[PDB]
Amino acid sequence: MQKARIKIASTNVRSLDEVANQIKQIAERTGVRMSGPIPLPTKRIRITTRKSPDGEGSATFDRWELRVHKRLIDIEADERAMRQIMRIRVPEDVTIEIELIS
Amino acid sequence: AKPLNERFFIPHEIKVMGRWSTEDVEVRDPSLKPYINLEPRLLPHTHGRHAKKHFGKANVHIVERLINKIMRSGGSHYKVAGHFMRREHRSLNSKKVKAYEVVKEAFKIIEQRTGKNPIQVLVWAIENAAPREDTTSVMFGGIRYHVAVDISPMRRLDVALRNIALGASAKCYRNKMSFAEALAEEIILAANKDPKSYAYSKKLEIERIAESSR
Amino acid sequence: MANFRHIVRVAGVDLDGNKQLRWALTAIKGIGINFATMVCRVAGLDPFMKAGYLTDEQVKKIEEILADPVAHGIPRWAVNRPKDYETGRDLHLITAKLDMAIREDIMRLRRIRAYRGIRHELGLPVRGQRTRSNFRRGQTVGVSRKKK
Amino acid sequence: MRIIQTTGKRKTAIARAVIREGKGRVRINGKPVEIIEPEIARFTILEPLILAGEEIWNSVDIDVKVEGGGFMGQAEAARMAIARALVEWTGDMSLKEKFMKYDRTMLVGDPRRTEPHKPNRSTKGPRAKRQKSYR
Amino acid sequence: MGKIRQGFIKRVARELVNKYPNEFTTDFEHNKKKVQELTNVTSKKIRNRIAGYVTKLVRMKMEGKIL
Amino acid sequence: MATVYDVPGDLLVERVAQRLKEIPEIKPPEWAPFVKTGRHKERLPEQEDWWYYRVASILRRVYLDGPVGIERLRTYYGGRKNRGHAPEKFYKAGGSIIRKALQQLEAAGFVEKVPGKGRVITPKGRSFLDKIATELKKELEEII
Amino acid sequence: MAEDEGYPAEVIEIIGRTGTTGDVTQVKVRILEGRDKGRVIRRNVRGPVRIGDILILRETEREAREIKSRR
RNA sequence: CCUCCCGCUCGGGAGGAGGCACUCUGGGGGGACUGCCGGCGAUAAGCCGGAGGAAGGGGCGGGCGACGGUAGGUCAGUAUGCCCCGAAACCCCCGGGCUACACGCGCGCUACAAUGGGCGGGACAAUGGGACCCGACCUCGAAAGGGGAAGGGAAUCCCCUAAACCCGCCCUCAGUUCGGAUCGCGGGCUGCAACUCGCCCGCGUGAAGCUGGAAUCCCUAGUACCCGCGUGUCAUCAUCGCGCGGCGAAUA
Repeated sequence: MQKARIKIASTNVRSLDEVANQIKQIAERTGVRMSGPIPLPTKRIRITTRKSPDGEGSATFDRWELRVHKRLIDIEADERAMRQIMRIRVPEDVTIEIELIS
Repeated sequence: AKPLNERFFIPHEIKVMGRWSTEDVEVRDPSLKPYINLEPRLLPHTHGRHAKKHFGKANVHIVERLINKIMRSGGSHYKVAGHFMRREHRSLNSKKVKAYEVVKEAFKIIEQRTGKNPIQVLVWAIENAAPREDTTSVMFGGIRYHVAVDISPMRRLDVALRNIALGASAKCYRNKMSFAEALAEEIILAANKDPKSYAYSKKLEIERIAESSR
Repeated sequence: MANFRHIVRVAGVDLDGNKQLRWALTAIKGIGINFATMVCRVAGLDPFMKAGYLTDEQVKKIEEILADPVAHGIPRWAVNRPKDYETGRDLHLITAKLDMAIREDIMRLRRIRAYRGIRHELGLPVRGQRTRSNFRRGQTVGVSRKKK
Repeated sequence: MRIIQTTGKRKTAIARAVIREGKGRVRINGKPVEIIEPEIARFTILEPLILAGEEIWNSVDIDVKVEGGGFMGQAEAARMAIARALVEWTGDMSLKEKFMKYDRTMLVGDPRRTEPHKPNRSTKGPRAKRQKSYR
Repeated sequence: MGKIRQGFIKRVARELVNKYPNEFTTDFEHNKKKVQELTNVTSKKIRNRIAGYVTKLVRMKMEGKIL
Repeated sequence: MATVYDVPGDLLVERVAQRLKEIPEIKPPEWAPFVKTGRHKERLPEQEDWWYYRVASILRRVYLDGPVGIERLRTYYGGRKNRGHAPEKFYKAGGSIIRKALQQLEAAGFVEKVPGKGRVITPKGRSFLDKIATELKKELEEII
Repeated sequence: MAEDEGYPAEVIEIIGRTGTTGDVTQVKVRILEGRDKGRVIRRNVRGPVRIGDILILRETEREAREIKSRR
């Protein structure tokens, strides 16, 4: 066997949790021991911008959020038990990284 | 440094700034009793937020009130231990933090000469530095008067402490009167009602101009 | 103490006060506040005491650390001018050498016809940028070097 | 013995405190209460410990770790938690009501902490406008 | 500055005491359990208000005059 | 019954700085106070204490930290430099008083460079301290 | 100082507001001093003043007043 | 349980095993609604006061700006009606100009010292940004920086040190040890290249300014006042713009 890390991030809240939940449900029952889906930070990205193209009078200034959230999953299964679980549909728009070590 | 730690064993027990028992004094007048925080305890810095309510500013430790009307004068410019200032003024172009030191050294410099609990000399300087009568250029009904207006115990205190804190910064001006001193030599002479307190010269004039006009 | 005076004479006939040794030399043009405390070390005096508490014997130890400082110690960036007019290795500057050396190099440029020398004659900073309205309301920088 | 873990939070100095029985230990971020240089914010920490008594201060080990920016900030997070560490210990309403009548900065934090710097019309600070003079 | 409950909030609590008056009480949370099940929960904060008014509309219906 | 943890930093520093004169292995080299000093000084002081404090700190800091570097101890002092009317900014000290100091401690056996790339205390640097703090913490109870 | 005569008067009711600067708030006061006792005066009280506050009257012969009103 | 130090042998501290308790992270749920109690009000709406409580009566801070108008602002971001140019009002290039100044004003920074300066020591954050990019740590250099080199495409590493603070020491109110303009020199750094026109470091130089007329601006609480901190754009010009936490009020 081979301890795999699924490191899964997404740009929006609804898309990331459904995959994290589904990954912990399908893997649960087979030849997998699975450590729980741990939430790491939101590296919230602030873009802080000038609205007005005149830059004139008072110019009201847009605050921007890009929030990118990262769930992490350790798993003890084969490379074949890994693809079976990576079958799932996945939101657009959800990055799934795989490191493989023994 | 060892006296400093004795000043940490002693406030514990309980006493203001390390060695002034808050029982030494009493508020003899029943006017300035609910308006003053002589009776409660230990530290001014507190950060207990005031002006929250109608009289959320009466319960302010007398000394904390002192610290931030003694902190007042301040714009823009930048302070740090560097080369670096002024930026914290002849009255804290900056914080109550390095303010609280001044008032402590002024309690030290007013204790050194008078030898009384200095919280008996300052609470004796904020019942005398307040004028008992004021004229407002008040017009009511379109008719311009300059009138008898009597002063409230809360607005008394404020004119007492502020005139004490306004007088010292005219004297400290580029002068050996350090505010730790210039305040400590204002607080003795406002307690006395002396002819040397720029704070008891307005108290009087504001009642005396206001008596003429009535 | 080492024999009180209020006026001892140091660096020729120019006067040493009663302020503090490190501040009394700063005035003597050529010796500053960092260079005063470099010559207190070599000579062997207490730096924080008053000026004027000097016998005759201390006043001679300073005048020979001044004539040539690069002989006693004083690093080749911690001396007054290092590498002078392309052929002197290091020198000393004092009220007469500093006044002459800076007017010389200015006498040099005006003949050269540069954009530094005529920019010191018209009334201007050369690299400080704005002459647009600074020295404002009739005012003046005083350029180099002394209006006291 | 016992382990009663509490918290104390004022203007984002979060104090992590533990109250177990022992011999008069006062630990702050690893160092005794002695290491601090301002006398002042020390006395603030010291306020509750006398209101109850030295009796219970001597009989109990207090270790706190205050991860908070302020010097007075640390102290304040230390004032709120000791007081809550001593009210969980003995259990009575006598030590709780005695704190509340004195000050509410022993047993209430804030409802508020800090406000953002508003976009503003090209100047410095949340609440400020560029100076005018065009009249 | 000043406080006044919105008209959507009063339209809704008024007809909710009209259809099922007797399945409402003078407890806050219970009505709040019922309001949840009858009309939409567009959110949580409004769901406390409608419920806040319905309780007052059961206090006034005892009196004799209800507006 | 004491660590560097138990003693205030105002009483610890003249007791270790003396114990750096007395032992007497660490000493002032002449080039370091002269003009190879840290950033700008309103005056340069002719002090032994000056050298003995810049090192009496260095034995407390490597105690707390593991890999404590040169670039860390240059930036750890606190102090600025003018630019003009532009407000001041944060700069670091002279690396000359820090790179000879660790090496005067390294020959004394108080500090040693670890094989992971860094700077740690020896037992001789760790005991020199706990004895000087057992003397300081004992005196702090005697003195009201 | 010498007293003058401190003529303590505790306010009974706070009728409304006066002054164009707004500054006076007219308060009706009841007296508790050794000479008169009881007198009902309608004095020009400034600054924050609650119901049941104390106000040292300087002169006992006063009562300046202008009145109206809520609808 | 284990390695290191110290010890008055009572006892204090670090490491690793070990443990997810705590802080925290981000996803979800409850809690506040004039519900209750008194007073004012038409017993209605609503306002005031009270208790319990972490928090209260728009809780608090943002985003969220109708029909329109000033022929406001931008065709010099783009989109576009009309007109005009056609070795040119095109195109390529180097160099110079926008950074010229006797002066006037606007917006700001820095500042006129003892609530101070040096020196040393100690206790403290947060947003963020980081691959020709952040750069541990080690070494040389006074330093700016250079040489070597770990980790890091990130809760796991780096910028990083917060600054204000306080305690002791030296210094002892003068245009000064204030203040830093101006000028000589030595020296680094990026780019082809910083004289015009960069910033820093060191030594020398050491200007006005010692609290400012008429007049006038900003803001109402975790705010102002105050202190540093980051980022954008980005080699390099930041006393700017956006944004973070630390101290923490006056009056209404």
